[PDB]
Amino acid sequence: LISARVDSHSKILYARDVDQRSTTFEKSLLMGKEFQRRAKAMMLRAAVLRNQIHVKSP
Amino acid sequence: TRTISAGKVNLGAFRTYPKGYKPPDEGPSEYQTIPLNKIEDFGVHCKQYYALEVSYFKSSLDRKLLELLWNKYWVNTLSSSSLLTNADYTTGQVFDLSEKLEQSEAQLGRGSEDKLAKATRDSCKTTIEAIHGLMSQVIKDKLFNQINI
Amino acid sequence: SALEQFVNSVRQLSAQGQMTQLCELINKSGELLAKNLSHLDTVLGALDVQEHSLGVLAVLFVKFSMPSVPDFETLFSQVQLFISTCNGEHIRYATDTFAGLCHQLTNALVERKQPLRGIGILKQAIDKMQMNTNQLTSIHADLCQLCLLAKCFKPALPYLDVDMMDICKENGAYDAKHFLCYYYYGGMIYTGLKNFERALYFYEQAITTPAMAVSHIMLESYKKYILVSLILLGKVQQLPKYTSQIVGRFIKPLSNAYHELAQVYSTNNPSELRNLVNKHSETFTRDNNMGLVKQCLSSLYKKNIQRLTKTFLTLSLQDMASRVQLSGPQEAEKYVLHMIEDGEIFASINQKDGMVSFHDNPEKYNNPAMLHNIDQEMLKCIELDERLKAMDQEITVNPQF
Amino acid sequence: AEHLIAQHSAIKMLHSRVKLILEYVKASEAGEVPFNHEILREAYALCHCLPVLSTDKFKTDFYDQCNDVGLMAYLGTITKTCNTMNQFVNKFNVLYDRQ
Amino acid sequence: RQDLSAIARTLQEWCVGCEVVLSGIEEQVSRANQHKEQQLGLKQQIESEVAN
Amino acid sequence: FSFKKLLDQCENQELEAPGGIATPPVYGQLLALYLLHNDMNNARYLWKRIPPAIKSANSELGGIWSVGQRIWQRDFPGIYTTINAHQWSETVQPIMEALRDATRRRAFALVSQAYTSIIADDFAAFVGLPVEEAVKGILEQGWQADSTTRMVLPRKPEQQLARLTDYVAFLEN
Repeated sequence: LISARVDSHSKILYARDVDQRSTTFEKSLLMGKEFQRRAKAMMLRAAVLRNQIHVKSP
Repeated sequence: TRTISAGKVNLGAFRTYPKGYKPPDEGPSEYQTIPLNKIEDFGVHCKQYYALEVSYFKSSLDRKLLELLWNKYWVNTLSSSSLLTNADYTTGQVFDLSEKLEQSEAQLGRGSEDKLAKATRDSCKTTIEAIHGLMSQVIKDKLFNQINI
Repeated sequence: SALEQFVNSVRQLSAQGQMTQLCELINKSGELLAKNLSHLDTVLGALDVQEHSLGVLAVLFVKFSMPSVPDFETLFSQVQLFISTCNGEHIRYATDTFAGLCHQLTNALVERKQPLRGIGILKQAIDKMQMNTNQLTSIHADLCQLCLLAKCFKPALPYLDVDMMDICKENGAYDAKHFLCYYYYGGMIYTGLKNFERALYFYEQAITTPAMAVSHIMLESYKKYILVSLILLGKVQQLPKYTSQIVGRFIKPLSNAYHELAQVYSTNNPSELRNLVNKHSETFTRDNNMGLVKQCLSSLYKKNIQRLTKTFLTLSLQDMASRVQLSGPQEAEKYVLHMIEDGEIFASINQKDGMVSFHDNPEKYNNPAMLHNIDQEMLKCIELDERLKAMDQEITVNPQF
Repeated sequence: AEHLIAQHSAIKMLHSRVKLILEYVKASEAGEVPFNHEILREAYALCHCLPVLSTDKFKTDFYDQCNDVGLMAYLGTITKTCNTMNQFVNKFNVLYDRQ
Repeated sequence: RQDLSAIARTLQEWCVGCEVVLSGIEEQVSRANQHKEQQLGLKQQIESEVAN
Repeated sequence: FSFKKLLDQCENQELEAPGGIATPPVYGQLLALYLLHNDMNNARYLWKRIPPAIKSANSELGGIWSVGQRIWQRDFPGIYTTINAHQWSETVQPIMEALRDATRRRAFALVSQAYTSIIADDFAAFVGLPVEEAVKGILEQGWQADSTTRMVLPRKPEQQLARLTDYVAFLEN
């Protein structure tokens, strides 16, 4: 939980705190993009089962 | 708080029924977002009463004054800004919305009838306001800022 | 006496309310169709050559014996004009041999010399077969097979970009591996172009497909899929729960040397990782995906530096060189530049002292820049709702409960 | 309709006022309509006193707000998509699928 | 009175702006009602399918 | 400017005209135009498609592929050496001069945002120009310059309502 970066040039330790704003924005894009990715997948997955697509054994 | 964000008079007038006789059938009753902390309390005693059909009137002087008043009240409409005014309703409704989804997510799983249909209507309700807010903002940026010198 | 009679039976059904009896003429044929059908295809192009051409072309390419003598330029220019602006309309209702027309034209051109023209023809073959929002036909699988081998991935991307729902069957006319082919080839297509995101997603849909037995495409997609996630990410991307049971049971431990790669990967030790690649050099080079395994060797170096951002904010080239293991301040300064130039890390260099400063700061969401992306990324979710709303209305009309 | 009704006829008042001043501005210079120094003076200010905030700071803040509202729309649209999705899912997973 | 047109023109651009928005509203207001009458009409077609 | 609309024409004539193999000058322009619009993956797989026949006969095509090596390797001084080498006028010499310019401002827009401080000699070779022209070119811009140590110091470089109303009417239904 040492939320702090290292300045090895002058050998100092600075506290690193979070940009609240950046955080909620950042993840919302990314999550939404994940949701979009699964939506692609389960749209094709609706199609493959609808067409009875599978490689049989015997 | 919603009169503001919704942008129109949010009001109601009700009368209760007797404890014994129970109401007739004809009742549509329009939906409004109820926070889950309160949804229970409402849900129990909600059907025990009936609303009243609201109407608004005015005098001659009132009507004539408000028309003379509007000569200088248009200024307040285009410097309105319903954002920091009622900031702590919209920021709160999120907390309400989050819970309503949390329920219907697990409702799909293991385990009051489809609480995503409510939450969908709440997510629109609350955001519909947030968007309407930014309509009057851009309307102003168009007006007063973009003249050049 | 018999072969010159039913050339008129096609034209009589043509320009009518019903051509469903033409669905039985193309299926019958007579098996042993004589050399004579070369003539019958010349006094023919009346309305727009009819489905007659399809019945003829199906028999030519399924000779499997002397294409049409070494005059296969006559055989190609024959198919060239049919696929172009003749098209027809009711190709949709006869994908039985039309799917097969594109399969045989492909299979030959593959082992012949090269299909660089063969790609151009196969594009328009898809366009009047699929109607609206792209429909996953067997031709998509072939179009990739052509433009994979013929080193020209450019033209197939128009169709690879759209994630077409709805599998085009029509008279069956679809195979349990022509699904795997498209998403296997497609995956490799993007892999070379280095669109690793889309590449991974393609291989993924191959591994999902249900299979009571272990098909041979599914093993290869998995092996390369392993490499993609180790370059794109620094770790193993997990699959859906609905992946075929034959995958986790058999296919996974069958591709063991690639999990064994990830084994060393998570330790962040390139020198050790390299000694694994040299041991199973065979196993990797056997599958012709060596290089991509060596792209992981580089992405680990790039992961190593990516971590430094979280710890140090000012670091020396020499310090970095010693910590990343590349040795010498140049090799350090090198990947700094490249990662920056590309845009994997936010950093800069002060050569005077000889130090690396980590900017560590992208964007503050304070401008149209996001606003536009916010508008666009959102419109793609609304685009997604539009599909689902239509797909919900599709279910409306069907049987009861 | 029930929101922009406010702005519509409110800005009608703004346009009514702003135009009728400019009618006096054109006619004063054109002549015959009494020339007045101490009214036209305030107009010189009024019109150049516009560019109502084009300060590098201000617009940043304006866009700061817009992006916030935008985030809320992106999440709100995902919600509606998510419901419309599950509307479709259940209807597919019962009629097509055998539970 | 030298540059009374320099005062007039700046006023015109605002009078233009007033129209820019006024008409811009009436389009978007008539369209938000049209998209409501688009869906209300299209949702009556969805419900009438069930009568079969 | 117009190289975009003209590159489109070249790519078409690859699959359009020939039974497979396109014209030798058409290969010379497709390779160099991919380098112009920094598409090294496209430039890599284009080179591997060429038959060994045209490769050996058309030896100027090798001089264009020698450029692509340096863009892949990112030996920026090597790029400017290989651009100033083969004169293929009419066909390629016009797009070779445009190639050197796109690589220059790439390496300037790069170096500006990649370096707080940098050596003048490296900076010179990274953009291509000599020591003096580099030292001058930046002093016009207002970049800080340092004598003695030879260290350049880079300076780092309805419409709206229609969109909104839709997002209302959409969520509204």
